[PDB]
Amino acid sequence: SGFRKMAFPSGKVEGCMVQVICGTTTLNGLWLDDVVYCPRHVICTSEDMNPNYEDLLIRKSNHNFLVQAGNVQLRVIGHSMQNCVLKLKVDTANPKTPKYKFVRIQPGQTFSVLACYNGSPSGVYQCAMRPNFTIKGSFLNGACGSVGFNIDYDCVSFCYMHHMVLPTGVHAGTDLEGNFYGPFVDRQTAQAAGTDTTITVNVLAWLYAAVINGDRWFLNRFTTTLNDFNLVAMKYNYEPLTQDHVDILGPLSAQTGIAVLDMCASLKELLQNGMNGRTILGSALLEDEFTPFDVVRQCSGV
Amino acid sequence: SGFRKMAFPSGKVEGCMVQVICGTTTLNGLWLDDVVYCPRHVICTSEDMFNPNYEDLLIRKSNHNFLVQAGNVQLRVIGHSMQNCVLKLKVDTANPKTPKYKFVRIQPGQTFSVLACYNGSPSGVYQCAMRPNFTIKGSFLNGACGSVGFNIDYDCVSFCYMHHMVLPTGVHAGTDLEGNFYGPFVDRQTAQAAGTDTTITVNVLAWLYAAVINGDRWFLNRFTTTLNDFNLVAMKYNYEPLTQDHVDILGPLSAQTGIAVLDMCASLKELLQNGMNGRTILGSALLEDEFTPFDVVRQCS
Ligand SMILES: *C(=N)[C@H](C[C@@H]1CCNC1=O)NC(=O)[C@@H]1[C@@H]2[C@H](CN1C(=O)[C@@H](NC(=O)C(F)(F)F)C(C)(C)C)C2(C)C
Ligand SMILES: *C(=N)[C@H](C[C@@H]1CCNC1=O)NC(=O)[C@@H]1[C@@H]2[C@H](CN1C(=O)[C@@H](NC(=O)C(F)(F)F)C(C)(C)C)C2(C)C
Ligand SMILES: [Br-]
Ligand SMILES: [Br-]
Ligand SMILES: [Br-]
Repeated sequence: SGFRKMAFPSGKVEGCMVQVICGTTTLNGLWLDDVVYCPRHVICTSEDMNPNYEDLLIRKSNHNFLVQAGNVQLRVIGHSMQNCVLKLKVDTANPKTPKYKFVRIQPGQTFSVLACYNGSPSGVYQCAMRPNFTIKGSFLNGACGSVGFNIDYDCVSFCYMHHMVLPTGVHAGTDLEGNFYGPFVDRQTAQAAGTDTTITVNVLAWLYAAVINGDRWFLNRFTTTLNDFNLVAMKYNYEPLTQDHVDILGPLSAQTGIAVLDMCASLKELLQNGMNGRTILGSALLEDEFTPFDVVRQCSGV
Repeated sequence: SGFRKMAFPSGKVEGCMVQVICGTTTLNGLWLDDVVYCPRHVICTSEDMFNPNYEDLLIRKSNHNFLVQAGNVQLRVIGHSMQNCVLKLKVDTANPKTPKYKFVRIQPGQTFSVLACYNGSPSGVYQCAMRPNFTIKGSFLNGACGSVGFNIDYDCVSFCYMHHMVLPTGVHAGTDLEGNFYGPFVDRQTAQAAGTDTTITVNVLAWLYAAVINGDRWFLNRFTTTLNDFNLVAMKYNYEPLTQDHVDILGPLSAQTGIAVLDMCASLKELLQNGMNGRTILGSALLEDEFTPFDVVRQCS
């Protein structure tokens, strides 16, 4: 009953967040086993932009880094730069390290963000990797080091670490190996995201969520082909729908008795006519940050 | 940068969630120190749907009818009492991860984070508002009862909600942690209806301030108005009346934007009487009312 933008429980990640201080710069780190992962621009100041990280790191020693888990100080015994993240080796292993893995998500996938400041968790919310490799998050100054994650069984899959905000108000970051999502660099210079698109497979998953919860006015008796659908979808800046996407919506087709191409034809008419002052799941816009798997998980058993 | 529906970190509450089994019925409980709190209808079955005599059913139940499971460790019940619609199960083991907490009764218009759980395992977290009709617009499946809503005020977890039922319109109802329902609802399967809901005016205003802080300012005009004149219009659109308390609580956001509260009221009045001009505010084509002034301040610090 009901459908909400839902984040994963953040407990397993809260126990890994620490404060990383280097000189006057403070951000968050991720403490897993005896390593703290954090954005490399912690070694910079307003002075340090060409943010030539190589030089800045060379002049640093281990005592220049203060890692704080709450009030307990963790001693740094090593420091290394892997792409855009800094790996600080510490003498103490995190006793709350969950079973984890580092994954690189694809555009269209969703994840939970634990927004932190000064190593202290502030809030949790759900995001999606946009097609242009940005995310529409909520981050303030000092938020860098906050991570995005999924919980798969008992395993925390870390997929995002926050680095910067672009002039359009969207956010950009890396995986836990320091590799940015999208064509961005961790330097304050003129950078742009690129035209974003609507995640079509997710809109369809959300329309299936609407049917499961009673909203079914947008359903029509028409059907269509994938190519005919994609021809219309291109015009409205929608991502093209693939046969993989059709198969992943199968569970929702099974739960509703509505064929995917029948839902595609219902989506086609909504795009060309609008909602006529009506709402879908209490929204006057089409929502695209629910994957089919999110919908299946949330509507399980209805 | 950006504005999202943001829940509190749920870690402190995840460590209090347990499974309560009574016969064939399984739901969630809240384990604080040596007491487990759960909805009393865990002692019922489909048979008891007609005249559910909880007093009777509970006395007919003993301690061995309750199986409490914290992960794999079973907690033995050594006492049980019924406070209104919640059951207090005395257990032999105290939760070593019990946070500093208090039980509070929230007011309509206030928000809280919900930790949705099933079989004692936390599944997801999201933010909710206590609607003016004392329902909440949540997402719960079978077995979700016992899930709790909470706020974190400094170092204290303030528990304010325990989930009990879904109403025919798809909205949800529950009690505070003292067993007293929010709204005119009872914990039995009988004909119940929520009642006409209204829009939380002070929250819409706080959300308009959040949009201005984040760059959205097309709805800003040079107009202003009075409290009474605004309320005369808002009443027509099924908006809750704005009080001077609400005007004072929007003060922090007026300070952050330099926009007087009554000027933002005049912007909302125009939005109500003219529409949103096919435009969006913070990515919404409707006015949002589930962000309190505190939620915005905390997120936009
Ligand atoms: C991490 N602590 C912050 C997070 C930012 C601050 C405001 N909200 C956020 O999401 N990240 C930064 O300050 C990074 C950091 C230097 C500059 N920077 C930026 O986000 C800047 N933006 C850009 O350079 C742009 F637009 F190109 F993306 C800033 C102008 C400060 C907003 C580094 C190393 C990239
Ligand atoms: C707790 N585990 C469930 C949660 C429900 C199930 C589906 N989604 C939810 O939020 N609560 C219940 O099953 C409660 C429980 C008996 C009946 N009930 C209901 O929610 C029923 N609704 C009503 O009686 C109504 F409409 F009046 F609110 C039901 C018909 C099963 C949906 C008790 C003791 C209230
Ligand atoms: Br939502
Ligand atoms: Br404008
Ligand atoms: Br007046």
